[PDB]
Amino acid sequence: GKGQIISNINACVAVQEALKPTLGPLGSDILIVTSNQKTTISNDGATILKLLDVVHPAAKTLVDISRAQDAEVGDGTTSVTILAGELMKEAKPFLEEGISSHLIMKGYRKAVSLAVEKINELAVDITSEKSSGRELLERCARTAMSSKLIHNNADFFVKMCVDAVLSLDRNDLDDKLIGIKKIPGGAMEESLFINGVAFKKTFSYAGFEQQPKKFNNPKILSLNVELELKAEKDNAEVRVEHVEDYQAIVDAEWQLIFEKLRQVEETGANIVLSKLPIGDLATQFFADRNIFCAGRVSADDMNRVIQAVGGSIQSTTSDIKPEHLGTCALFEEMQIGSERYNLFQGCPQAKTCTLLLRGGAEQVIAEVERSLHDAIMIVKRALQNKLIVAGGGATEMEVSKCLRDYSKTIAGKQQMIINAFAKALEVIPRQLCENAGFDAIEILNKLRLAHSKGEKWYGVVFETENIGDNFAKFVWEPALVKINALNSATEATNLILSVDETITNKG
Amino acid sequence: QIIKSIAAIRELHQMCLTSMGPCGRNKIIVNHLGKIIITNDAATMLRELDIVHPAVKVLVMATEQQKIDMGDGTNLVMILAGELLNVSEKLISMGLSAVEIIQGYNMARKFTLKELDEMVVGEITDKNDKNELLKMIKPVISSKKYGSEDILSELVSEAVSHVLPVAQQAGEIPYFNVDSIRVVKIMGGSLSNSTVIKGMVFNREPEGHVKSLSEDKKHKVAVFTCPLDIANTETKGTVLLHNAQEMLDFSKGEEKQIDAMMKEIADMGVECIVAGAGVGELALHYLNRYGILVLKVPSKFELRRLCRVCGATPLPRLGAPTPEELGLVETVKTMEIGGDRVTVFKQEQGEISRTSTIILRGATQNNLDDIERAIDDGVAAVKGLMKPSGGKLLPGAGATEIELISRITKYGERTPGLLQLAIKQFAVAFEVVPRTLAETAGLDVNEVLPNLYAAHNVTEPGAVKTDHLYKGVDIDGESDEGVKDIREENIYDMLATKKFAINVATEAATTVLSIDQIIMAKK
Amino acid sequence: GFFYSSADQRDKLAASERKFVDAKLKKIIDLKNEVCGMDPDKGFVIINQ
Repeated sequence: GKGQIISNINACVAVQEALKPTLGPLGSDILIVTSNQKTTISNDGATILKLLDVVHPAAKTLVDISRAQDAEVGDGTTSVTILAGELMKEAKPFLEEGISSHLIMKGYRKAVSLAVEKINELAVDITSEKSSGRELLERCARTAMSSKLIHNNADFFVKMCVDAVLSLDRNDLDDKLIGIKKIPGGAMEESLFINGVAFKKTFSYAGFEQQPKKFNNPKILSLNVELELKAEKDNAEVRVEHVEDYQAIVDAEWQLIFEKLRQVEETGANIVLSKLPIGDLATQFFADRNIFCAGRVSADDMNRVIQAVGGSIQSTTSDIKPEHLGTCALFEEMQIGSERYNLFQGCPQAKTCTLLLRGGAEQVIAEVERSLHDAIMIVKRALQNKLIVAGGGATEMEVSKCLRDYSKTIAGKQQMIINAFAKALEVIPRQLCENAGFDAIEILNKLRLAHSKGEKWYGVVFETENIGDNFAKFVWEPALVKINALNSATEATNLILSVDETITNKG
Repeated sequence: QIIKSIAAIRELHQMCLTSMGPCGRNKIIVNHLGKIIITNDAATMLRELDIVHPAVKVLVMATEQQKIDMGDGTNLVMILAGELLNVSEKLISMGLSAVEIIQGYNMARKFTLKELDEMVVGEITDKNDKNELLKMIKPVISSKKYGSEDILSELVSEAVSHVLPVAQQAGEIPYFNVDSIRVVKIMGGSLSNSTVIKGMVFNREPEGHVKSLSEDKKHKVAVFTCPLDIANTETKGTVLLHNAQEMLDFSKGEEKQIDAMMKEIADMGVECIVAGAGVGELALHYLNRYGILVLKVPSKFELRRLCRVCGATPLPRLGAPTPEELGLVETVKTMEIGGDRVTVFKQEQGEISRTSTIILRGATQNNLDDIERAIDDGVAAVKGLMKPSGGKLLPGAGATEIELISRITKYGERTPGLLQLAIKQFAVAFEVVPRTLAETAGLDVNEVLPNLYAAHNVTEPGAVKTDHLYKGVDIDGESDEGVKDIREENIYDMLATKKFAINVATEAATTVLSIDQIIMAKK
Repeated sequence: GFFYSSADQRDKLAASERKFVDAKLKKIIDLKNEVCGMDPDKGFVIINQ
């Protein structure tokens, strides 16, 4: 009956309430404690909903639709749930009045169909008009970096961010291809950009002062087995009773390891990397041959080495082929932060890069690293899609405006339903002002003043509270996000309103 | 006690009232494995739900008759049988025994089934044309995922035409098969990217360096049931470990024996080896040099239907490539379906096969489950297209249920005796079908009902009926006011579905009304 | 036991034991053609529990 429908309304509001403070770059962050007892803090709606694992069917629908928003698009996972859940509150008083939810869901199909048509009209394709090649991507990075602690140092940060995208093919871009390694301690403005891949360098064992940071053309080869002979698991027991035989029964094992020398020595690989920690056995002979070795390397950073110089992983040292080797242009190692950092530079075949970040504390860089990810998506989608729309409240207000005029010509219950859907579009700009500190009541009244003057581009300024146009604020958003957000929010809402009774079997 | 059995079903009666129809509602049922499963078909939901009430099981067993023997009417039998219990409360309150109630339905059943022969105007010629099959398949695919019935109609109509072989003037040998059509689903893509392919699409990885074979026709395919391993002896032949000297013969022995078995197979021209069980590591290295595609089928249910497509036969032994057990396929390629590279299995002209696969694409995982199950229910109605009244049809969507009311009330005063009370209540029980269609569509109950009576009841000075008897229950939500001809959208209920559902609905309510006492134990 | 070096040699030893069944099938098929073999409206059915 209608009792379970009302219970599904509050279930969507409870999930929406957690994602309200996380909307926007200046929004608040949520703290969720996983069963693994690991602290996870993120403002992105995808990761938030994936860690909740809610048993409620309607609340899980908002979680499942967030994965579809992150798959086909990857941006707007927080706003798609807030918009989908807002329809549950607007349709709550309509159920008590006798209006069925089926006519409410029917009005959304006609409202979204007319809204998508208005998105293409607001999207203007511009590339070389009033813009250059270098200054195009630089002005987009300063938008997401505004109202942040890095705003003073953002001059040096944009130059390193643009070079990360240009270092890869503009046809295929991925945010996972750009790596970031946090460096505790040091000045923020002293960070540099690296063309190759780097790792954390957790190797604490001795044999330092050699393998200098200056290399010419080192050869890279992947390693599988362990170089050390120490057996961690198995063992053996053999004992003799002869007194004079105690001499040589302590002696010879490592001579068997010499069998793997000539195979590796004739290869000439100057870089030794593996997914297992390198032992304490030989740190020297490699340095005599100008061969470098680094142990305790994570498995995630080993896959980037294969895509860099074109290496390969072989189990033994016998069948290793000579053409699997690769070399970089230059090597660099920095001791800043009381820790050595190994990084490769000048790899022409590298499909990945690494950007180092420095700061006062580790928690300070965590806010800088995540604030950069929002700027990378704006720079990445600029070259991929040439159709962009004005964001920051601009597009969200006009989509709700056109539905008010078109509803006047429509007769029946669909008039108040489209007007309710248009009113439901005001939750997106609301939380953006409340999370940024601005009063949502005063802006909502003042923004609708110039919004009726015939200009559809008026947005909301995120720096200083005021009404105006985001065109001067350099706030750009792609058209694929606004189109897929209305379809994903409506489809997820139609499935919840179409289920009157919830049945859960235990077993 | 007879009221408690009806009240327990009445609480579950409203669940099935929202099933039938495109504007209805669906129920979310959490499976015992921790997976949310939702579907429109009630026969599937009743199997997942655990109900110890035997009175409910009477309607569940009657629902399986609509799911198995027919491809449509699972939601209709639950509405008709549930309404017969509510209208029977008026006769029980007056003091009428259950004998005249059951006898009244039996007398009204023969009167209804006799009039169904006159309800058929047009007859399907069974042309099996792509455009002609869209008339019967559309109403079966409908009432699920409303709005997608236009695109999904071409997928089923084209797949059924591929299953039916070309023949004329022969109705003795059956043609269509239900299990020969398997539907696949992959996350990603859109609905417009779907197509119709003849074969069984394999979503498994190629497992080897050979992605696809050449374009030459009649590729030799070998299906091996025994897994790939070193050749052993059928009698005893147990390999054990004793001394380290035999360890070298175990590794080096498997290299020479497996390479010798694969050489004799490649010499005969076999480009494909199908292994139903696991494949060893050493076997994948030899198949790369001989140019043999690696294909694994872990499901033993697909091996029986594969013999009727390519023509290959499973071999319980290994190393004996008998040419009589080898099949032939024209085209084997590798295409990207849903974003991943998969090996496609299809053909062109020769070796006509009855196995077809409808490829589906979409972002939502739950929406792909209903569309996949709707195709199985859509192709199941093809079996009902045979000689036993497969061409006869009747207008649906509330057109027939209202028209039959005028014929039942005419026979009420004609038949003397106590049966007059059961005949009048027999026609009233059919008013629940058009009422649920108006409630789920948002229309008022006081609107659609009086408009249907005035449309089918007119004063015509003549014997031959005029105007239109095809007026159904309109969803409205568009145009201006009133209803429209249901024949314009080519939506109708097949007579084999409606006529067979009447006999099931009467027997379902007869058992409940005939049981005046129940005895169970606490569980 | 079955001793074979190659898979082709296994069919020679396996068919040796199958000749016992094929020898009895030759006498069964001869009974059909012996009595009303070519006569119409005739049949031969094997129960074989």
